[PDB]
Amino acid sequence: EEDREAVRREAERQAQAQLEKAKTKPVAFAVRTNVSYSAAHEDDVPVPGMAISFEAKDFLHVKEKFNNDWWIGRLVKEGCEIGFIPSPVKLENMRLQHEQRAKTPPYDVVPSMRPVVLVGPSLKGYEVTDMMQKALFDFLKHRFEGRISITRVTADISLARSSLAEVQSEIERIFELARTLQLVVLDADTINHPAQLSKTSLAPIVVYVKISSPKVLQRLIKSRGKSQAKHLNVQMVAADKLAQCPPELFDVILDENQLEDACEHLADYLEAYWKATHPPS
Amino acid sequence: GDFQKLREKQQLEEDLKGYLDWITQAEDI
Ligand SMILES: [Br-]
Ligand SMILES: [Br-]
Ligand SMILES: [Br-]
Ligand SMILES: [Br-]
Ligand SMILES: [Br-]
Ligand SMILES: [Br-]
Ligand SMILES: [Br-]
Ligand SMILES: [Br-]
Ligand SMILES: [Br-]
Ligand SMILES: [Br-]
Ligand SMILES: [Br-]
Ligand SMILES: [Br-]
Ligand SMILES: [Br-]
Ligand SMILES: [Br-]
Ligand SMILES: [Br-]
Ligand SMILES: [Br-]
Ligand SMILES: [Br-]
Repeated sequence: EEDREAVRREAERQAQAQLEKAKTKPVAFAVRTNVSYSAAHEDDVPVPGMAISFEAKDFLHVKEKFNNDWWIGRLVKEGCEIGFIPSPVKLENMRLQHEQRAKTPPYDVVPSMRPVVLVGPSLKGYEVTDMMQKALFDFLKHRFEGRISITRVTADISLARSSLAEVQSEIERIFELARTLQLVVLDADTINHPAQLSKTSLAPIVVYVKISSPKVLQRLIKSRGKSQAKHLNVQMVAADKLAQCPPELFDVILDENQLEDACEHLADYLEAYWKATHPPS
Repeated sequence: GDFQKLREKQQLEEDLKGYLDWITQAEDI
């Protein structure tokens, strides 16, 4: 009664307590979800209405552990605020309880800021692609100065040649660069296709630098001289492969033919990602 | 003089000039 409604209304006060206090805390880690969640009343959220909702493949920033059943964090999305996240055991328990009444881990740890990776317009290690990507890296360096780190990744991180240890340490380095929520951009030599990082926990923002016309790409390659035109076919084949991918495999597609327009598009996207990852106080 | 082919051709000229300029901007960094 109000015998009981002493404790189970002081619990709600003590929960709202921690929740406001975590608003200022740093992000402990991020996860990419493999499942969706929307709270039902019977889920017994420490503060009613304060559970977050998400779909599979969303990203969550986790601040702290409230108890064994609930974490505190936010959906990485503009406007979304701190709330309760069900822990994996709580998700399992809801399923099990649901089955009883009627009678694949849910989270992957990923960097707190998704690393930006550029693919296209063709293969890296040739002039057209390396130079076009270089101009983009240089733009970002100044456009996001003070909020960004751009780093070369020579080790073959798609292997998660390069030893296992060398790959693991580069992966750990990328996680660390993102820990304080600055933008992270990789110049990753070996990555030419989005499917190359799909099995890692890097969860990149994949930027497709796309030349719409194969004729245009061929002419660009030829403009580099016969030392590059010797390798025309392998570059043309690779660009055609990117062009066959469904657009949803890419987070950003830069098909603008002017550097400044491609830069503005990418900057607008990353500025919005900055907002999604840095909620107002 | 198929007009569609004419504007396509002009679009490809613009694309090429744009990308050539893009590459040049990378070269002088
Ligand atoms: Br609820
Ligand atoms: Br939410
Ligand atoms: Br995201
Ligand atoms: Br928040
Ligand atoms: Br439950
Ligand atoms: Br700038
Ligand atoms: Br930098
Ligand atoms: Br090895
Ligand atoms: Br991925
Ligand atoms: Br990984
Ligand atoms: Br074409
Ligand atoms: Br030549
Ligand atoms: Br040659
Ligand atoms: Br193509
Ligand atoms: Br896009
Ligand atoms: Br430009
Ligand atoms: Br955008």
